[PDB]
Amino acid sequence: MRECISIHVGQAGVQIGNACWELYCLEHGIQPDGQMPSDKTIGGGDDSFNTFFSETGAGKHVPRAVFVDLEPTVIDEVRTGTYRQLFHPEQLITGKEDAANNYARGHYTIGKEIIDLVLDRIRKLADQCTGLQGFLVFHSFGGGTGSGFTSLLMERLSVDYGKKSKLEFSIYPAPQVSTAVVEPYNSILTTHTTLEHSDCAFMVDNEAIYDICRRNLDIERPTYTNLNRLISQIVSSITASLRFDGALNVDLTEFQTNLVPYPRIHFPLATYAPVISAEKAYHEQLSVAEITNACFEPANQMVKCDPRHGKYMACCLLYRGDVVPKDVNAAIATIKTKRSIQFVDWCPTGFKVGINYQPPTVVPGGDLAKVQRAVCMLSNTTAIAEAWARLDHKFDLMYAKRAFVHWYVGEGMEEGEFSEAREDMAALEKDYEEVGVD
Amino acid sequence: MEVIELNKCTSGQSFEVILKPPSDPSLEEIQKKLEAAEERRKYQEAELLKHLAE
Amino acid sequence: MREIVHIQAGQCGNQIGAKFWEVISDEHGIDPTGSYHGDSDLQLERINVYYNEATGNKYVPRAILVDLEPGTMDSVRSGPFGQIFRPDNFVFGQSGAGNNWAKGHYTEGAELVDSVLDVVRKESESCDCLQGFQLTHSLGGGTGSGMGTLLISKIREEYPDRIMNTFSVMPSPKVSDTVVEPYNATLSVHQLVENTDETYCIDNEALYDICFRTLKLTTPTYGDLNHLVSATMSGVTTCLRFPGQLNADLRKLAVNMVPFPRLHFFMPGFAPLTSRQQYRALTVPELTQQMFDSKNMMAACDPRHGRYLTVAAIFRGRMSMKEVDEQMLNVQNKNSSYFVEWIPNNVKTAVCDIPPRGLKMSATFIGNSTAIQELFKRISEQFTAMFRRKAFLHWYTGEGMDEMEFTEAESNMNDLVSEYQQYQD
Amino acid sequence: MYTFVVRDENSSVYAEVSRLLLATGQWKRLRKDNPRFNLMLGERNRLPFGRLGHEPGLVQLVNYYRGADKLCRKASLVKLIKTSPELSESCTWFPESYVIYPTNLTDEREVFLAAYNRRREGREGNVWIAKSGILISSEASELLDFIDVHVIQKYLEKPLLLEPGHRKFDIRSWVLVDHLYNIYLYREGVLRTSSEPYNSANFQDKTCHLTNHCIQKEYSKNYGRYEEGNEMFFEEFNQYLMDALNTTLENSILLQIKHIIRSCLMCIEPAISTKHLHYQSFQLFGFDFMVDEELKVWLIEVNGAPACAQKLYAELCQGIVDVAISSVFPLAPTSIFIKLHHHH
Ligand SMILES: Nc1nc2c(ncn2[C@@H]2O[C@H](COP(=O)(O)OP(=O)(O)OP(=O)(O)O)[C@@H](O)[C@H]2O)c(=O)[nH]1
Ligand SMILES: Nc1ncnc2c1ncn2[C@@H]1O[C@H](COP(=O)(O)OP(=O)(O)CP(=O)(O)O)[C@@H](O)[C@H]1O
Ligand SMILES: Nc1nc2c(ncn2[C@@H]2O[C@H](COP(=O)(O)OP(=O)(O)O)[C@@H](O)[C@H]2O)c(=O)[nH]1
Ligand SMILES: CNS(=O)(=O)c1ccccc1Cl
Ligand SMILES: [Ca+2]
Ligand SMILES: [Ca+2]
Ligand SMILES: [Ca+2]
Ligand SMILES: [Mg+2]
Ligand SMILES: [Mg+2]
Ligand SMILES: [Mg+2]
Repeated sequence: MRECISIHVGQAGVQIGNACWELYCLEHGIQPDGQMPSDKTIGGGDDSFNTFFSETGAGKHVPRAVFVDLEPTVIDEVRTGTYRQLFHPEQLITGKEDAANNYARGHYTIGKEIIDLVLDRIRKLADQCTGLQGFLVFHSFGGGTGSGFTSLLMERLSVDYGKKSKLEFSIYPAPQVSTAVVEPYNSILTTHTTLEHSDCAFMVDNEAIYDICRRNLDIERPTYTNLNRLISQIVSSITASLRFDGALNVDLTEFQTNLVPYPRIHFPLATYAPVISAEKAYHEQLSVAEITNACFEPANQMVKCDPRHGKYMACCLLYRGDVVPKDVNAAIATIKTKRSIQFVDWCPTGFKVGINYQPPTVVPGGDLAKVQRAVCMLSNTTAIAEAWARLDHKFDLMYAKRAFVHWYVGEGMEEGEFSEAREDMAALEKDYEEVGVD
Repeated sequence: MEVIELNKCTSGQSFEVILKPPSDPSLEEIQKKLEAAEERRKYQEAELLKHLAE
Repeated sequence: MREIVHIQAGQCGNQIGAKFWEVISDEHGIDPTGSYHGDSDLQLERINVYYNEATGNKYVPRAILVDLEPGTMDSVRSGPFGQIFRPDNFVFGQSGAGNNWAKGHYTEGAELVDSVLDVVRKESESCDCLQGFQLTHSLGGGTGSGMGTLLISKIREEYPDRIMNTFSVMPSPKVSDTVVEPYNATLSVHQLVENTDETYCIDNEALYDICFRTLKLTTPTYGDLNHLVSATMSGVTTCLRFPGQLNADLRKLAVNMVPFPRLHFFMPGFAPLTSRQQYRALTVPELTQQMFDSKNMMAACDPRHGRYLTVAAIFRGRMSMKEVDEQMLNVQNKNSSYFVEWIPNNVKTAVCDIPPRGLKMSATFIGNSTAIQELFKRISEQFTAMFRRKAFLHWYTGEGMDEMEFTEAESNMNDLVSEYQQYQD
Repeated sequence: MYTFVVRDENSSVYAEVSRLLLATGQWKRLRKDNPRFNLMLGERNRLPFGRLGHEPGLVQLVNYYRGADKLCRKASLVKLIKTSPELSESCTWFPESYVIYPTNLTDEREVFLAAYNRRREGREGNVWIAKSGILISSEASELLDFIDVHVIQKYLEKPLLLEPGHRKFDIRSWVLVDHLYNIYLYREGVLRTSSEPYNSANFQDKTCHLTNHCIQKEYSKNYGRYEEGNEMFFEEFNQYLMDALNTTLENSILLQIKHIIRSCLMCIEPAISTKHLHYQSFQLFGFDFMVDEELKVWLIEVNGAPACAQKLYAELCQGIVDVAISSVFPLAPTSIFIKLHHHH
């Protein structure tokens, strides 16, 4: 067994962290007081769930998580929420005033004065791991903390934890659920300094999460709660292989091996189905072929884009519920004949499949309905580069006039770092086009 | 349409299907970048205090 | 705990600030004696932003009242909520400022500023984490204009990394005390261009036109004009005083509203504005059409004569947030030729469930429009009509100032206009 | 009050649609870089599809199907036909084609010479045409040496000729596809005819073999003799078929044209449809057909950015606004199109 330390940075990271650990405890049968009746080894053991939880002599199962926020308001809910008993104070680190949506402020100005404290708290969790695998970092692109402090934390983790893998769960900026205007600057800034420090990163576009909530759940105007509960279903499906008995994606290293042949192209697209409204009368349970067939519809992708006009480098199919290998192959055959799945010529045209019999657990009273079988597809598509083009374009509209640039230079950043980060994205977009287009 | 490496346990199983075959900054340089920016904030605030002194 | 220190200087400053603490005091449930008697926990959620908590659950506004003559502040202390303020926080001289910027900035004010700053420092030292300051004043008078800008200069010297926020009444000949108001406003404007992060421009002419034309009030008074300012100040501060998914603090609002350091002068707006046909329900659409109508804006500038850099809108009241989004997206997509196309999504919307007093729902408009240059054009035009003859200059040169300083302020403003002009194209 | 942008100043087709949109008083034009648009008339090459459909509260529409280049490129069309089981390499309405890359750069050089030597041995007509500047020759040496991406396809040695004149010609039909993927064929076609008698002895002079409107109006000596601008419309061409051949344009030619369009568009619908995309698409097409002396129709090429005949600019453009634009952005017949129903 080997441990996995989760790090949540900024508001979006902290709240999404709540939606996940809330779900993890419901899946592993852990109560808010941290007790687990099904665990027979008291205060010890190297089970599969022990990769995300530690155990005390009193039988408490404590997450391997560190919540960092430059403002205490969002973390303070955690100190008093329903799962307050799970964590201890050392795990929750809060500053006094945030980063004002300013990458420079989170990276340089404020970040310098709290980075050694985080590392010390993170080091305190590493000293409990008998074989640390790496870190999962949850954060937003647009936040000044999510972007500015994350990229600094990654630069240091790569120093203090060289051979350890680092996965990201990033939130792509969407205008519908954000009042910030400089999120393009922050996103492109953090992607530049973070690129060489992350082995694999899953991007979620709030625009995608938003319309899934309005379209499938009939939430006219979703809240952050509705968005996070859904986002944790996807995150639970991706991390499940690490928390349950299995053979596919058994440790963080297997994520880069199975999903990223080329280093800089480590942004897999994620697709999920089915998402059914709990307020619904009663839905006809979908077959293994109908849910699998949905993984190739733009509607339920974590980032709106057209995979038809890209090229796949890898592909995983994670199933949960009543599913067997016989049904998976049958569905796949029917799709290759109808769809347009263009693989790159230097990668095998195949799919790795992982089935977990326990169906997706749902938060009581949540928006999602209980299903008997669900799947989440991870696919490395050049089509996701569309997201970069969108964001790079917005960046270019503001930088041409140098709008808002002074807020960053005023916190110690050099104006050159902009064009430096932008030239990097330009090369990133180029690498994508070199791999997909003819 | 082949199914290789089929692993079955109690809580599920995992396999692979092939359809077609194919055809950092040191701790010294990060403190310099940080301090280099803290130095540019000091210089800027000086020109503001010098301005206010005048 | 993100605290704001409020400062009101001069006659206009204190009378507007006076009503302001009267309007929000009612919204948070604080009576004239400082006792809370509301009914919702949301009222106390962010109460420490503007109020200090004394003994016995008493809430004392974190405000400093400043003036160079006792006349106006004796009125506040005897006003409706006058007893709520901290006795010490009243700092005042006796000579007055005689509607003279030089007296407020160099002579009379220079003799009292150190003692005003001694109070500011006492309010800050008690703040767990001070966001920044907000000043209410006029620019056409002597104290709030000259001494006010003097305070801002000195506050920034002691708190260089805090947000300086001001409500500045701009002088208009149609609502004029003395003829030197262009002189005082041109001098203060340069101070704000240098030492403020956000300046809500409130033109007394727009306030007058609103009371006459839209509000149907034969002959207005300064009190009538101040009700509008109160209602507006109440609005643009809902983000800070009540909860919501926004989570707005002063520096965050600056970073999203100001794309360029010196172009931080906003055009505020309010809606509805109904004459006493006042009991009619107002649909979200109506709220939005008026909120963008120039007649509901206090800048006395026609927004159709410039381009919006950024826009912020706050909606108060239990309404359809889905319908709020639809109507906002409509105004943008029906007039996108008035918004700059090189700043994506430069229009944001925050909701709030607690409506102002006696209104089912409302909307407060915050525009960073290049049309505001028309305002600085008027002030500059009136300035030069007099400075080209040195008319009334003796009031200032007799206080220590030279003509060279007046020329600098002239070119400083003309520069500020050229800056707004290159961004309108 | 809908809004649209224009990013192709060289488009004669949509230049009139934009004029009609503004003439309705309900469509407002924006600058070619303003993203708050309901309708984009995008550029030919490198149109940024990825940036469409991400503006909250705006249903965006574009006049190009992403991926249609698979059908409008010379080599793309051939590869699509020989690989897509819907069409098969044995397709009966598309000339035997081959993809050939210049030797300074897969490549079907040998596959061409095989069928070439097979024909040269059978006495059959072995004249081919190379294109991507066109060369027609009966020798494989000249065709290959000329290319040194191009395509060699069997040249139709027995094309249908008109009388009087004994001249060649081609056919152009305009096809519109709306966001719903309904396939509308314009009832009005045109025949770009040759003003020179067809001569099979010498393929050196390419003025009587090529029916391009530019070549005839530049290198032909009878431009405009038999018809105005070398363009005969479906009414006159239909009367001719009845007086000489005793058949109609519908039964003899139009049935095949309507079949080829369906087969091509149905084939790629899974790859370009916008039925579930975050934006909607529609595109105008211009198919070019050949007609042999047996009244069998062949597919030459498909144009993705075609122009229209002068006399038919008003009727068609208005039809584009009715079934393509207004069908998505309604305003406040006897449809001029012939719907080709199909299974989606
Ligand atoms: N999906 C999702 N997105 C969120 C959530 N919270 C914030 N965001 C997004 O994050 C972006 C803003 O970044 P924040 O996380 O709020 O900022 P921060 O990391 O706390 O850094 P500061 O600027 O110091 O506050 C916006 O685009 C929000 O839409 C959340 O709970 N769920
Ligand atoms: N295999 C073939 N047999 C007979 N004629 C042919 C032919 N290939 C091409 N042509 C002639 O060439 C003309 C079409 O050329 P082609 O379409 O390849 O070039 P092009 O695409 O630049 C013309 P356009 O795009 O305007 O239709 C037709 O008029 C046709 O008569
Ligand atoms: N809106 C408003 N403006 C005022 C009020 N009192 C004065 N003014 C304006 O402020 C300018 C004069 O400033 P004033 O406050 O009298 O000078 P000071 O007291 O010495 O600082 C004039 O243009 C007045 O029109 C008021 O109560 N409300
Ligand atoms: C314009 N007439 S007025 O509104 O009576 C007025 C005049 C001068 C100063 C203040 C006021 Cl309110
Ligand atoms: Ca155990
Ligand atoms: Ca590394
Ligand atoms: Ca004195
Ligand atoms: Mg924050
Ligand atoms: Mg006065
Ligand atoms: Mg062509």
